[PDB]
Amino acid sequence: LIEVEKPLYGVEVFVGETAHFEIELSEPDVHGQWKLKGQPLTASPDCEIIEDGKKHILILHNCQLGMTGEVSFQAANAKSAANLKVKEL
Repeated sequence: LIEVEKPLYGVEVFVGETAHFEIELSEPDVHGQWKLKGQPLTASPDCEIIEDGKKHILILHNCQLGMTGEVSFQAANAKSAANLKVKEL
């Protein structure tokens, strides 16, 4: 079973760069899935999820004015949730 010892972290970002949410589980060799307030989409339009089994890292390029929810991750039986807000000019 996993317990997630390090939760995510809320952070702002300017629509154009890339955000970064990290989270380490209690057991290595694991896989899950990231999403906005709670909607699993597909890395292609404005999302880039990457993982090597040793840790889980998130990367969101040019985020739009929306994305005003929380970055919640899901895996074996754990679930994190940081704050995500987009900023304009």
